[PDB]
Amino acid sequence: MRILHSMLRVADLEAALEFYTRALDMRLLRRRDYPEGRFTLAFVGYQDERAAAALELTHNWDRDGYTQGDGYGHLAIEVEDAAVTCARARALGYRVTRVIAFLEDPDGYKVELIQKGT
Amino acid sequence: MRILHSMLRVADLEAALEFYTRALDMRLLRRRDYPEGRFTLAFVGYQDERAAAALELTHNWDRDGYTQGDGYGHLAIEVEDAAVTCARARALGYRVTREAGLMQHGRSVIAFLEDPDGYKVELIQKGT
Ligand code: NI
Ligand code: NI
Ligand code: NI
Repeated sequence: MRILHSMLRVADLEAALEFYTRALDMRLLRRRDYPEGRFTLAFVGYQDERAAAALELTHNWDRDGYTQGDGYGHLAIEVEDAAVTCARARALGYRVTRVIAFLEDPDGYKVELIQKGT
Repeated sequence: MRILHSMLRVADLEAALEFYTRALDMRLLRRRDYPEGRFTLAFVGYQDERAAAALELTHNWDRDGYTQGDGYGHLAIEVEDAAVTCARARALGYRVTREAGLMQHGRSVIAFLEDPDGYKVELIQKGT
């Protein structure tokens, strides 16, 4: 048994993918369009889906936004240098919280940066 | 880089832990009370935190429940037998919102479980 992925709904897939590939070093593992359901799925990550947990991004073409609650916490990512990754995301124009840093993606989801070791 | 974990706030940590450890066969990797912040956290998974992504569960002492939005999707888990996991969660009293269905090639064997807080757990059968 193993954890395969966590899924999040996004209002703009291309903005979501820019954050996960520019502010973070994720690779597009697979993307799939379903016109019959008017949505697109994209899997982003590091290793192959067969080898590690990925992030699933759902984009329902008809939704302008999603009401995030206070139940969902965050997605934690292991980084080499927390301050650097945080500075790079700040420089790209992304929101940052003001060894451990917090970013938020274009939809408002929180990403926890944890420096390898700790 | 690598994904370490996903975090969810639970109204009752004991109820949440019983579902993940009993219905889903996860092990308790970490648990700590923080009286200074009035919260407790727990880490559940299948492998060591150094090797794989885990699930972090938080319970804030001053809360009796959480407003779950429509943004968060689900946590997906790989299972040997989705029919068996469904029957097992149901035998313990948990809700299966979508049964696995007849196991056959090349049908996608996917099931949906609901945890005690109403979070969605997607069960994908190994081999699909
Ligand atoms: Ni859109
Ligand atoms: Ni965390
Ligand atoms: Ni999924």
